[PDB]
Amino acid sequence: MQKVESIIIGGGPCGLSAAIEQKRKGIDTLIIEKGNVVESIYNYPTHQTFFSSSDKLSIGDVPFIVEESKPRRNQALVYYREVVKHHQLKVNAFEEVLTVKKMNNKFTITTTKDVYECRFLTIATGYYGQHNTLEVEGADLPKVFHYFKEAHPYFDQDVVIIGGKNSAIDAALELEKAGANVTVLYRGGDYSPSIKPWILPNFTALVNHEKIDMEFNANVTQITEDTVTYEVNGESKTIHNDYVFAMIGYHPDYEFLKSVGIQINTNEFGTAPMYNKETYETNIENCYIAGVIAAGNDANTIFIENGKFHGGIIAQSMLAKKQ
Amino acid sequence: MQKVESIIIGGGPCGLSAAIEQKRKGIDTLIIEKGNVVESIYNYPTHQTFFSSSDKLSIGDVPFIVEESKPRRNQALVYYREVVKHHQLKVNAFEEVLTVKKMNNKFTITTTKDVYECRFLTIATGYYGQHNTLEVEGADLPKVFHYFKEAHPYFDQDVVIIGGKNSAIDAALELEKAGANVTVLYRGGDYSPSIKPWILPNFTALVNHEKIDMEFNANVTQITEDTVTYEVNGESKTIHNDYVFAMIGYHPDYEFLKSVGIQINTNEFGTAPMYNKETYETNIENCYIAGVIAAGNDANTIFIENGKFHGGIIAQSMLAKKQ
Amino acid sequence: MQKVESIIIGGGPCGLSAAIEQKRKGIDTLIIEKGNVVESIYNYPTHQTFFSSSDKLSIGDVPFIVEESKPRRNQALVYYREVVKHHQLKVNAFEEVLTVKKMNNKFTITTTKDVYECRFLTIATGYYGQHNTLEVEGADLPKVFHYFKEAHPYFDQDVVIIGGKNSAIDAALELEKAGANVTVLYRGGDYSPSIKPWILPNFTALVNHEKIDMEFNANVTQITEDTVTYEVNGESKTIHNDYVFAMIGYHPDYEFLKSVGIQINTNEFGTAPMYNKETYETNIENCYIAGVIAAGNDANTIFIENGKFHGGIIAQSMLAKK
Amino acid sequence: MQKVESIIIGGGPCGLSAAIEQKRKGIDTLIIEKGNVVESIYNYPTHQTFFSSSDKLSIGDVPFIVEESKPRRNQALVYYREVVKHHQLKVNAFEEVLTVKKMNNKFTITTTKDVYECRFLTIATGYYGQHNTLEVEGADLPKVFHYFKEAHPYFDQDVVIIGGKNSAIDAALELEKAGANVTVLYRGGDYSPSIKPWILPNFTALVNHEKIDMEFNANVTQITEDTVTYEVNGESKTIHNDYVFAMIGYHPDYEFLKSVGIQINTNEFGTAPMYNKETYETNIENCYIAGVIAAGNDANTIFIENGKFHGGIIAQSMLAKKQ
Ligand SMILES: Cc1cc2nc3c(=O)[nH]c(=O)nc-3n(C[C@H](O)[C@H](O)[C@H](O)COP(=O)(O)OP(=O)(O)OC[C@H]3O[C@@H](n4cnc5c(N)ncnc54)[C@H](O)[C@@H]3O)c2cc1C
Ligand SMILES: Cc1cc2nc3c(=O)[nH]c(=O)nc-3n(C[C@H](O)[C@H](O)[C@H](O)COP(=O)(O)OP(=O)(O)OC[C@H]3O[C@@H](n4cnc5c(N)ncnc54)[C@H](O)[C@@H]3O)c2cc1C
Ligand SMILES: Cc1cc2nc3c(=O)[nH]c(=O)nc-3n(C[C@H](O)[C@H](O)[C@H](O)COP(=O)(O)OP(=O)(O)OC[C@H]3O[C@@H](n4cnc5c(N)ncnc54)[C@H](O)[C@@H]3O)c2cc1C
Ligand SMILES: Cc1cc2nc3c(=O)[nH]c(=O)nc-3n(C[C@H](O)[C@H](O)[C@H](O)COP(=O)(O)OP(=O)(O)OC[C@H]3O[C@@H](n4cnc5c(N)ncnc54)[C@H](O)[C@@H]3O)c2cc1C
Ligand SMILES: NC(=O)c1ccc[n+]([C@@H]2O[C@H](COP(=O)([O-])OP(=O)(O)OC[C@H]3O[C@@H](n4cnc5c(N)ncnc54)[C@H](OP(=O)(O)O)[C@@H]3O)[C@@H](O)[C@H]2O)c1
Ligand SMILES: NC(=O)c1ccc[n+]([C@@H]2O[C@H](COP(=O)([O-])OP(=O)(O)OC[C@H]3O[C@@H](n4cnc5c(N)ncnc54)[C@H](OP(=O)(O)O)[C@@H]3O)[C@@H](O)[C@H]2O)c1
Repeated sequence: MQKVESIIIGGGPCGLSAAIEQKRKGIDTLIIEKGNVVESIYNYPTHQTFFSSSDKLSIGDVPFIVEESKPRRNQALVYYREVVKHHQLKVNAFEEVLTVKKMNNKFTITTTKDVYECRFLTIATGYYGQHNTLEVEGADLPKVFHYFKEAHPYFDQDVVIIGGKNSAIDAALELEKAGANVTVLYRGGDYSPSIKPWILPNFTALVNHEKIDMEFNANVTQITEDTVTYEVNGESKTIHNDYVFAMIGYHPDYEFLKSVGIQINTNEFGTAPMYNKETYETNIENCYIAGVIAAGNDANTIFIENGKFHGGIIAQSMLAKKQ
Repeated sequence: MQKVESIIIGGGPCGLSAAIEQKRKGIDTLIIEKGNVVESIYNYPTHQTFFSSSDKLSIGDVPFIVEESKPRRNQALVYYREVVKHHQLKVNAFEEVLTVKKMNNKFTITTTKDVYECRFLTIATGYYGQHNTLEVEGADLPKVFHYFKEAHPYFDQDVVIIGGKNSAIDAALELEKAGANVTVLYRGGDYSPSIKPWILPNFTALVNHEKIDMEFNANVTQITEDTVTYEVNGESKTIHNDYVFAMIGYHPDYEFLKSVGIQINTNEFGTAPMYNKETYETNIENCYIAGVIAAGNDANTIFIENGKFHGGIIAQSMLAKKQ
Repeated sequence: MQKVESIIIGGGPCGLSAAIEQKRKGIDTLIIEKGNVVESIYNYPTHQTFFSSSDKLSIGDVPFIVEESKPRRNQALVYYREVVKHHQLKVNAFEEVLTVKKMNNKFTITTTKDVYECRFLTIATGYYGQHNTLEVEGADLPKVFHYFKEAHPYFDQDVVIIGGKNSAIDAALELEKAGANVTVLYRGGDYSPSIKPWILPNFTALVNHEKIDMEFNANVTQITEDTVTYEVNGESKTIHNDYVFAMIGYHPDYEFLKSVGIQINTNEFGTAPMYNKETYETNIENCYIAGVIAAGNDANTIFIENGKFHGGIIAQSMLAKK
Repeated sequence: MQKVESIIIGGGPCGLSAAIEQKRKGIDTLIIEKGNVVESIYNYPTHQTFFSSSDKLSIGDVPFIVEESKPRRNQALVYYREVVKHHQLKVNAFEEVLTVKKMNNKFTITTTKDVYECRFLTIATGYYGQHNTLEVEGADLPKVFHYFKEAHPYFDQDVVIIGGKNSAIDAALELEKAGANVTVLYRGGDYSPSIKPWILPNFTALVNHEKIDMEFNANVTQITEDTVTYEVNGESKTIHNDYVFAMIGYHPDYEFLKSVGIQINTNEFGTAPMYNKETYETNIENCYIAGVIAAGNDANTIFIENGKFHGGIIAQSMLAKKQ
């Protein structure tokens, strides 16, 4: 088999940042990525614009420079590839880590391709692989998506969006521009404070001109092949519907996390993996986490801007264990 | 059942142009589309730029205006949606025509959703849905694609492209820019004259700088999961390979075309469906074809520029039969 | 000379709009344009993005379509040309109108290139060409601009913006992106309500991060070649400064409008030419106005979305006079 | 009055690169730029796309990364600003060097604002500031430009282009798309070999479809207020004309170069300042040149790709002369 000093599961922005900082402290590292690098960003909608400025998304001391104020999807894809190029990062792409076991101060990593042995382990798997479950009658129909890519095919179609945060509002804007009849169904009372303040004005003007239907205090009770039923303050309504976008968020792969021996503790910000807030080391010795995997479900506490700093913290703790 | 005067199978540019012109002659028409309108363009590579100027792609008195010299994908998607909006065209989306049978002087169309009765039938299904068969050992592996979408996931991967016309060179440029190691194997002797003269210089420069491996007179003999074997002037060569893009063209759904009763004619123009060159009517009475489906093999005779004129021709012939 | 039935002064969106609807009613027209068509849009900042949708700017039987939600400066340029191409409009470019005198029931039009005599006249000259005067010492210095174009050359320069409307806010964001040290000096108390609610948060965040200096209740008192002096509730402050953008708004060429015999107003909500509202005809018979030149009395503003609809109202009034 | 070790006249790509490389060897440098940094690039047409790839334009180890194949004008502006930011370069902008004289072991530099004294001088002023002389009757009229910016104001105007290289061909394409009536007058016999091979097809197709007038072997003899008279192999023609674009090239400020005491040596392939090819030092001790100002004799073309390496070579020569 292969023996490397450190292995990092996940080649996202926070995973890449973890390998760069470990390499800067003289630790030979290998990233194993289920797809290719920044697969999460690659899976954004094709039109997506980041909400951060491009400099705040930069890692490794490679400047992220874009004429525009905020960068789009593909611009980040080009950047992070150059980040891997510049730091000469070892990246085993299209390989899925399936099992991690610790044996006498060593890890045994079993993937889809090879078997690995390492001293240090860093899990930066994010949460985008596991979408929250809808739990309404009809939620498993093929007309229900939890991911948004493009809006053109839904031209002149009756579309319902479940959710109220940035994914829902973003998709509604793109779906309206493509000729779809968009009905957003949010359970809250007012707009979520997490919708960024420069996007909501363009959405509110559309609901004022009666181009997009917005409904508050709305919970979806039934989804059929061609209808959607939702209740507002008790009153049930049923409308024709062709597709449903369940933008209800994501959550980490807790099944994988417990199978290595990591505990879920639940605390201030919620159900999160147990880790030392000063070193990001988990309850399992020599196993660290990095990225949005440390926040839990809450998709507003940790993002790319602050998750990229975990690598520098992990690098210090690993170099310390070298007595 | 539903009874409409005319039905058009396919909502591509030539299908839309056919429906516009029939409506101009007072013919009630219905488009049945397997996906949504201009699904072909929607399935282009994401970065794709058209070879034609935007005026040449315009149909049914709706001007196609783009600040750019040549229009990109999405821009055509936005345009053709506005064409459907402007001309009030009936488009039953996500419905696939499965069976056509002639009874008396009327057609019985059976789809995935409904059954229809019409007098005139127009088949404009194109050829993009059916890729040419490779016919080499290993062609059925999941690592072999006949369609190109994006190049980022193949970053730092060993990629081989089979083909030599515009699809191959476009994919090679995008794959080279995304950091892949590209090797183009062409069975021809020199560059195909059908490569647009403003794209090829960008390709040959990278070949001269040895950034893209180009092989002429090369035929692929075997594809494994991680090698590709090809012969050059008799010499067999084997290189490591991660993915294969078989850009070997497409062909019409001849099975569906024979299942309605339309003849395939072995002509010295590239084997094409049987139709009257002056009206585009097939051997079946009141059944027409439109678009690139009339060129059969050669994907270089008919494109959007001249295929959009089929609609005007069919409308005259149908108006001659009156009603 | 030349004699045309109707002549229109100005080739902006509303000048083009009035020509189309008069032609639809069978009125032969000629557009006399100081520059070329939509000179105003051409003289936007190079980066500029409209705040309207792409179809609220569309005129006369030509759809305006863009893959983006809001079109940019260059896309409108390409569009409004194609509108002229589609409608076969007669436009005389680089020809400024200098004198209009009403003799008989006709007009004699004196331009920089020929003499014209016409029955119907439309003055659609807008306001973007005549900038409000600054009224501070040093306003005539070469370091003082009333137009923003690009931000690059002011990289690592000390810049000051006078005003607080969308013009001042847009130019500040662009100059910050280009690395300039920007100080916005506004005479008002809070943020102008006319700032687009999707633009303000970007300017707000930069100010709080101390990337852009924002001083409310600020009045500029002096401009030297290397400083700018401004008072904030009486307290004077003087800072090093390399360039100045007086984004203090604009006003129509009223001097020209009176010189033909059209009265002004200055009533409560502003100041406007006299027009019938129902025909847009002025006190001068057979003399019409169109565009943002008509704003001033109404409590609402005039953009391209509304002002473009004036050409239709004018066409009926001219068709009524036959 | 002000004393710095080294001064660089010109803040273009090659000037900026020279200051970075000198700073890498511990030399205190000051750039004096008539406008701001890369003013030459700033004065391109607003649409201009580079013919080099973005990697080849990179300097002072700051990567120039752009999603697209080739970088456009503004994108280079954004990049080079970040280069000055990243290296912290002293850039006295809007200052024009008027006089340079050698005294003792010092130079006395007189600008528009201050006076400077330095040991090492590097002149990297380029050529884009001083246009070649037209030498036909009417060349000083306001309707005659030697610089192209945008094409919209010339919509539906009669425009004549003098020249035959990329500047002329680029301007012809941009002016045609804006509705101008373009006549190109080239004193050559065939298309210039310096036109890029991926642009000539686009220009070729417009000439063959009679949308642009192309006239070889044409020399302009007179420019009037609204006509232009030109002879082709002696035969004179006169056409109506509203504006004239004299794309007849540019040349360095040789007068400024001779006024400091550097010899300009005429030869074949053009005329260049005299300098040692291994240090780029002129006949004046401690006076160097950098950038495209160095081309002329050596029979080689200079662009940003190769001009950016002068700084590293000059830095060695300045370091060899010690302190
Ligand atoms: C539309 C959209 C826009 C956004 N915009 C912004 C923005 O502007 N700014 C910002 O800061 N954040 C933004 N985000 C959030 C951003 O995507 C996350 O903060 C970020 O992706 C988290 O990075 P990560 O490295 O922690 O994990 P991820 O980015 O999710 O990547 C983890 C990687 O691990 C891989 N992986 C998963 N399971 C396995 C396994 N078993 N074996 C091997 N590999 C595995 C995945 O394929 C993936 O490549 C946006 C998100 C979305 C959806
Ligand atoms: C990358 C790329 C770039 C191209 N660039 C250009 C260019 O610049 N200029 C140009 O002129 N051409 C270009 N083409 C070619 C262009 O795609 C075709 O010429 C054009 O799409 C033909 O239109 P059509 O209406 O005849 O058929 P299509 O556009 O192929 O559409 C036929 C439609 O019928 C539908 N359909 C198929 N079977 C059924 C069924 N059984 N029931 C119902 N619906 C069905 C399909 O889903 C499809 O939507 C390009 C092609 C590619 C792949
Ligand atoms: C940065 C910026 C952004 C804007 N964004 C928007 C937006 O998103 N939406 C919107 O609706 N509006 C917008 N506007 C305002 C818009 O420019 C005006 O509403 C519009 O120009 C009015 O059109 P008009 O035809 O009435 O006048 P103009 O567009 O100004 O055109 C009048 C024409 O007359 C010519 N002319 C002037 N004087 C004379 C003379 N004496 N003789 C001959 N010709 C003359 C001028 O050169 C000009 O070509 C914006 C303005 C600015 C500065
Ligand atoms: C339309 C166009 C497209 C081009 N595309 C490309 C391309 O794709 N790739 C490529 O490699 N090249 C390209 N070029 C060429 C490129 O512009 C030059 O090769 C490059 O700018 C040379 O840089 P430089 O530093 O040598 O001098 P420059 O950058 O040209 O000029 C040096 C600076 O000195 C300043 N200066 C002048 N006189 C004084 C003075 N007295 N005091 C102080 N400062 C002064 C000037 O303002 C200028 O900014 C293109 C040129 C044009 C016109
Ligand atoms: N602008 C952008 O660039 C952009 C766009 C999309 C996403 N993102 C990023 O994407 C990440 C998260 O992706 P996301 O937006 O899909 O997730 P998210 O931010 O967690 O959104 C969750 C949404 O789903 C609702 N929801 C949660 N559980 C639900 C349940 N069981 N039933 C019904 N509704 C439920 C939430 O309700 P509550 O509001 O009551 O919690 C909220 O509306 C964040 O980091 C976010 O910033 C950014
Ligand atoms: N620039 C763009 O926007 C763009 C990009 C892609 C496609 N297109 C258009 O799409 C259409 C189809 O183009 P295409 O290139 O996909 O198809 P195509 O025109 O049929 O070209 C097929 C290519 O594959 C080769 N080939 C065919 N069968 C093969 C086999 N069995 N084994 C090996 N090689 C084989 C062909 O060889 P031969 O040369 O000997 O025939 C040719 O090089 C055309 O209209 C094209 O212009 C446009």
